[PDB]
Amino acid sequence: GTVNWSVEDIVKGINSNNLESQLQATQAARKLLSREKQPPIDNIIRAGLIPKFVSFLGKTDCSPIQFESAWALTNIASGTSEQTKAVVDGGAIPAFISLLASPHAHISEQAVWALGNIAGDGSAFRDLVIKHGAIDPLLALLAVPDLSTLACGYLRNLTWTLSNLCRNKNPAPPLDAVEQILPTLVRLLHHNDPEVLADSCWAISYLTDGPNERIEMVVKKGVVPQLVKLLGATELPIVTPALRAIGNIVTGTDEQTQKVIDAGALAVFPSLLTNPKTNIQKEATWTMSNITAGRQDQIQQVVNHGLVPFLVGVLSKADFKTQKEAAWAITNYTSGGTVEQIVYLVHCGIIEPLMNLLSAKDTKIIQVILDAISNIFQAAEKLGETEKLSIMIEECGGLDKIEALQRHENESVYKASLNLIEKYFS
Amino acid sequence: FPAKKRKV
Repeated sequence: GTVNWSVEDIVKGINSNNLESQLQATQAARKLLSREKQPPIDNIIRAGLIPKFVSFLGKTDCSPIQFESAWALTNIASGTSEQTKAVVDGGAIPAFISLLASPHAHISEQAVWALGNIAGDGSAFRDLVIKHGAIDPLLALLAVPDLSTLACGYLRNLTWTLSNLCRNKNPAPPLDAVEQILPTLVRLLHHNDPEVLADSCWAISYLTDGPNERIEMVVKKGVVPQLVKLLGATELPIVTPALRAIGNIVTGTDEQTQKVIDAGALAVFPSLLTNPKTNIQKEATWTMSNITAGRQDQIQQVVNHGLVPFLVGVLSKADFKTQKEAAWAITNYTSGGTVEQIVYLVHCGIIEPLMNLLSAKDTKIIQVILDAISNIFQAAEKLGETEKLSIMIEECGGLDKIEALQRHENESVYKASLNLIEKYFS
Repeated sequence: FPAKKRKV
């Protein structure tokens, strides 16, 4: 029927003076644009069809052509920035926003989807969608007593589009738009659908990827406990964004980090730091590194939860990127920790894996490790035990690696190496 | 992951 039309037949139907012929041709275009492989988006654009589709969005009297054109334009907008731009340049934004209030749920949903692609292109189209007034009607679609009465796919599409209104930086979304969206986001974060939860967590992770004021906007809404709970979820698509959001939050102030600790987050890190998914391990170790950069009482919470042995484990064996994050966590720990906490660190076995990582080619991890060693030696000086630590390093082959690093081409590297040798190995 | 989705 409307299957496998040529673009020229589509054009001929759309240019007819017959609304029903236009509808059939538009459905044919929709079917071309929704096929598995290589939708002919550029051919459709070049045929000049976008303004026709946009005009069809306004035909309240023929809801089927509204739907077909909305779907066609959705899929054009799903392509490259230039293809999305063609949709925007056709005037689609206000027309889709007008369709959000449609009495036909499938049409409103299609408009939600299209606005999600447009806003998802980037900060500029995101903010232009916002300026056209999309947030109010989008949120009105979610103003129901119980989200469970909404169709599952409908709610997932709304959540994803809102997450695109929260996404991207340079600039980040307008502060007032974030404040407007956040309560609905908090509500979606307690919904029981795994995809809604995943995308709500992604939105929160975007909103916390910024300066402390943005983090504070999120933390003030009281979502950290729910984020920790979701951090313990079994579905990896939920754990990943929840953990990203938590890590972002602990890049903030020590009080914000403390809200992560108070919510129980550390109790999850034995599993996270041994998680079989490499990216979970990496992100959890980065999170830890930004917790050990905090206050001594927070370092002490890391100690109490038994997480130093897990950091020793990741330093001993993990993907190299995770090992680099672990080195960072250790240097932060040693820079901020009390003497007793650093002693504890040594008693957990940090020295040998720390030394074994000095044979790595990455310059920055070498610097990080040498810093950590210096800090530990400083604690040993305060205890008068530099000799015992020197013996430790010598027995595991670390002295050979440092003395070798004296010949390292990097400046700060061979400087710190020389200082360690002449100061503690003479 | 990509921000856009095509309806298939």
